[PDB]
Amino acid sequence: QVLVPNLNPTPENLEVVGDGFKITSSINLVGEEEADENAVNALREFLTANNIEINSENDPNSTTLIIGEVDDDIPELDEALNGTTAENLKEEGYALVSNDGKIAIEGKDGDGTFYGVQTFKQLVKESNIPEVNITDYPTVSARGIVEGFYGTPWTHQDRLDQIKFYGENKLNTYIYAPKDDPYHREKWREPYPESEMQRMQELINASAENKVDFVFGISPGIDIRFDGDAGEEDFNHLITKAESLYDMGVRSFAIYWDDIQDKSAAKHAQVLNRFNEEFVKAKGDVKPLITCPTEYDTGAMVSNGQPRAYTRIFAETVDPSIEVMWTGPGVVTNEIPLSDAQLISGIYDRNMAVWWNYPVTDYFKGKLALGPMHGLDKGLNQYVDFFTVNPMEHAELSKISIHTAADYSWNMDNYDYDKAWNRAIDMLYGDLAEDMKVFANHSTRMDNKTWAKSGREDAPELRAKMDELWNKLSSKEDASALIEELYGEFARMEEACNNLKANLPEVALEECSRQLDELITLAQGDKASLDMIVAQLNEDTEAYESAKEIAQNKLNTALSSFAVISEKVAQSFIQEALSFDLTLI
Amino acid sequence: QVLVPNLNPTPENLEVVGDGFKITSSINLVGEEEADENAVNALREFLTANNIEINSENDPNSTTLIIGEVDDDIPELDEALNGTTAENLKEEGYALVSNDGKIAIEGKDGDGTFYGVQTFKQLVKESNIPEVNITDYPTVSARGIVEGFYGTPWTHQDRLDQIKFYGENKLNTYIYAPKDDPYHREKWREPYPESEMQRMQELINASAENKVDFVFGISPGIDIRFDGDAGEEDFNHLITKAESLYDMGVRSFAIYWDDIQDKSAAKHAQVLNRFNEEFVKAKGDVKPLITCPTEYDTGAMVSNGQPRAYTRIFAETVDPSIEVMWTGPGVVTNEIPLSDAQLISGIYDRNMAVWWNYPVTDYFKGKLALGPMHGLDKGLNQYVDFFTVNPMEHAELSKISIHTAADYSWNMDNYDYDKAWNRAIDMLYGDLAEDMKVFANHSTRMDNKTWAKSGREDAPELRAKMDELWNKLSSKEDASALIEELYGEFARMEEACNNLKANLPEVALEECSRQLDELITLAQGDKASLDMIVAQLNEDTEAYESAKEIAQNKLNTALSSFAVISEKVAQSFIQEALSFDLTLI
Ligand SMILES: O=C(CCS)N[C@H]1c2nc(CCc3ccccc3)cn2[C@H](CO)[C@@H](O)[C@@H]1O
Ligand SMILES: O=C(CCS)N[C@H]1c2nc(CCc3ccccc3)cn2[C@H](CO)[C@@H](O)[C@@H]1O
Repeated sequence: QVLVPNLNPTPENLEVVGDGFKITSSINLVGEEEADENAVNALREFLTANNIEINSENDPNSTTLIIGEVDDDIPELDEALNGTTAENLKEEGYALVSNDGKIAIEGKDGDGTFYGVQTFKQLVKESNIPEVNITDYPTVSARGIVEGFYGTPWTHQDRLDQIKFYGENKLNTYIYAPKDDPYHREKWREPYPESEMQRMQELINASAENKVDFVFGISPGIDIRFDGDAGEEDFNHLITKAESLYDMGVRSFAIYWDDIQDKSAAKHAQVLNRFNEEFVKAKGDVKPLITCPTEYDTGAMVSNGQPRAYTRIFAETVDPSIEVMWTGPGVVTNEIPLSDAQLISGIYDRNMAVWWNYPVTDYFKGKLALGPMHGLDKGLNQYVDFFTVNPMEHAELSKISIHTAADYSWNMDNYDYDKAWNRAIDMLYGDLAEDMKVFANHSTRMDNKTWAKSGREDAPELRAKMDELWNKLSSKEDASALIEELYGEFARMEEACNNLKANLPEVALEECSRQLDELITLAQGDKASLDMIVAQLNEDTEAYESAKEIAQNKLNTALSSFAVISEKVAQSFIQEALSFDLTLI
Repeated sequence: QVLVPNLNPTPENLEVVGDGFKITSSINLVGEEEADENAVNALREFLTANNIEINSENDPNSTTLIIGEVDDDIPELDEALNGTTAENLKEEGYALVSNDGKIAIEGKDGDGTFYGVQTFKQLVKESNIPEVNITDYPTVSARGIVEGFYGTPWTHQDRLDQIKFYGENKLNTYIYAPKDDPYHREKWREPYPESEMQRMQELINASAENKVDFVFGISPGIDIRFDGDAGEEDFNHLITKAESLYDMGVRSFAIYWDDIQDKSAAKHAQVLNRFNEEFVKAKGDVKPLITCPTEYDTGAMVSNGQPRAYTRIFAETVDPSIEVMWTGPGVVTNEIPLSDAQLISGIYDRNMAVWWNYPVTDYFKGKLALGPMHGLDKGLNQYVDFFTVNPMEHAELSKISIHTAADYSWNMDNYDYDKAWNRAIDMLYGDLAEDMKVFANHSTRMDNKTWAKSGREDAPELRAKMDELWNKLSSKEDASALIEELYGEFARMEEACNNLKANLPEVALEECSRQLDELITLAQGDKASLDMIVAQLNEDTEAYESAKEIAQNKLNTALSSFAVISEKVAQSFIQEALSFDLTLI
């Protein structure tokens, strides 16, 4: 009475200074005319949605809401704040104060005020708001998503929903770069058909409405020509393509050189340099150029602590103001330790950009990647200024992990993966969060068994209970309490998935139904594996064989089926149980 | 210009002193009346079998062979030896010199002469013998096999052949202790039927002829009673059972306490101490008593560098004379480092006996264990004086592993596991050795997925090549030459197994035919995996789908089979290749 709701991202400084209060049926609004337009529209939108009416003329005992920027002439704003302010904060910073009848939102800039509104929306539950002092700002200057995967691109409606979602969670960057949009890569020289041009316009419009930088990516590297008139003809295709998007309102651009056979470092860098001179600077209001080199992970860039030839030449040729992305120690890796960022930053003598390949699943499509940002150093901001994730072709389920990315990039120093994971599912799933937690917990780790691995381990608590079972059984100690307990877990998995099948909204259900079925199967095979152990302990041959065929048939279903989940946990347990000989005397 | 053939075990000191010579069709035998009877019978058997006649009257043109102990009075021996003796060597040591038509075998004791004859037998190839100076003796004084596994016990013929094989490889210990002989454990109180006693007499006799200590094990722990009249009766049952075996010539005995629920250390030890006194000492010619405690691996014996309650009590109570067995840091474990032996040896303050659970496969019967002794500290002899291995229910194929155990325990310091394994297969398989190497190289590592793991990794060099293929393909580099090399390895795996199916003697083929077909299946799936990769590289979609279906069926077949082989190499490669998504374009 009254408690601070789940917030995402976690604000830098939040203090509870009171007991909280109810916001009236209709309110007074001060500052609308000079405040940021986007911020105001997000406020209006929320206020309409929560049945809250705006007064035509001040009343004295309605709740008052004041909104604006530090540069603005609003005396009531300086008053309602009472001490704390956004003057001392970096771009996108804001102060928010809630004190008996008065909510004050002040941004350092228009972005700031918009962000303050988002926090305000998350603060209000039931018309009740807690009494708080807040100053808030991002750790990392550029935070967001690169739609950069292989497979079916996000639908136009998907992206519009993603862009809204980025705004709500203070993500400011969306990179358009679908490997399978023909006009982005395969037919990069060719202009967009009129109908896609108009859909693009809506995206840029929606991006501006949400303080998101729409970055238009192009990948010419498969066949771009570099020398002579063909080099001239090709460079002019790049400029043409860029201009047609610039004319629609695009102010951020990327040229990418990943996943190509050509390794002409000097020529790649020189294309970038010419585009930087003839397009970026010449336009004057365009953000820094973004790129990634053909060598983009530490394994590929560095040999024996020294940069390899391509990287060396690229690093020394590419202009200082161009943003360079890299993926970490590997393309899909467990971790980015600080020493890796330090290494790559020093090779490039600039703050680096990260293209994090998680939750992307294009390389192992059967598994859903449903875990938090995991493995990333909490001091990465020392060498990184731009942090993006590559998501799954499954736009709705990608939100869980994107939600944690939003918390990690905004408030890096206090990021707790486990807490951000739980908060993400809570905020996204409502009355279904506990069940969605059970399911998603078994689907966080990605491993193609060769070059690609990343994510928190699947269901670690349950894994540790399984190990303890084998430990007890092999030590020939009583294990019946732990066995009773594992029945509980396997029955819980199955119930959770069934409830999820019955109650998930279609938008989520269409992306995960097969994996839900997989987990039910594995749970059933897990339970039967228990029956099988109990039978051996009881020396009941009949009951053993009968549980064994069930367990083996469940395992066979799970292995033959497209969906993949819980490989090292629920699936491995069946394998472990079938390989454990308790028939020894 | 000989050369020295393969020898097992590796002699302590061997030196080539010349070019070698051919032994004549007929020879002069000196010392046959005075030297060890068992050594002479072994010698006569070898001569008979290699068409070498013995002169009844001396002939200066014939090769001269001289045999005896240091304690024997023989002038020719001393003369033929010329500087080298067994005088200052330990028990079981011998000297051997072959030089200028002379071969001199001198043992330190009768056991060493026998082993001298054994080295002679390995030295002669087609009447040719290298000219050598040898002094030789074991690192460890008790070396052998404990038949102590669960499963079908070895047949009577099995055991007779093993005992001969132990003789030839200088193994001096055989512990009879099969878990599923009802009279060993299940009905340990009940006497052996007379026909089984006759079978025992032949075992005892064969052991004596081969300098092997036949050790009679009994395991009363499931239900022995300790207190009052009940315990007295059960103690006399142990005496009776041992007496009946002593009466046939058994002079070593073991009483085991493993794999039972009753953890009464003081009682177990009291039983042992009583048996040590009223039986072993009462008899004067019985070797030290052998046991294992209910806590017999370091995880079960120790907590924070200190003994657990059972172990502490057992160690304080059990007589210093008694040999105590332990299995290392776990029951089935990768290694015994020196620090483990030192720890256990300190607790019991005595040199320890080792029960090594490799090549035993009772806990994972589908896999054959065909690797060398691996993981055992080369300095173990400082705290261990007794080394035995627990073999597979498969007697014949156990020989590969046992062969390397003979070399490790006899010549510990110079033991090379790769060399010994290679030598074992060369010596045992003859013309089939190169093919058997290909197959057995895939079947060395034991792993039940949970508590039990031990042995050399399966096909290491092939594993590293597969690793390098994935490292090239995921870096989009040219991998043609390496692909080609892999096609060759896989074809070779198939060729070897097919040649083994057609030409292996039945006694070995009976034990591995399922594992032969399984490796052929995986080899074919491996090939198909390569096909699938090359199709993906060439964008040939239909050849890919065709290869995919084959790779997948071959894996499914192997996974379904009782037979297990090459989990982490040949089998894993298919899973790796199916998960490697190269259709992303
Ligand atoms: O990671 C990058 C650029 C990093 S700044 N590019 C893409 C990329 N390249 C790789 C490794 C090389 C490879 C590509 C396709 C098939 C096999 C290996 C992985 N990935 C990502 C995950 O599959 C894929 O989504 C990306 O589009
Ligand atoms: O190891 C010993 C005494 C070592 S001085 N005893 C035997 C033994 N006990 C265990 C662990 C307890 C266990 C037994 C059956 C099923 C599951 C666990 C393993 N093993 C060996 C490997 O299977 C088995 O061959 C042995 O007969």
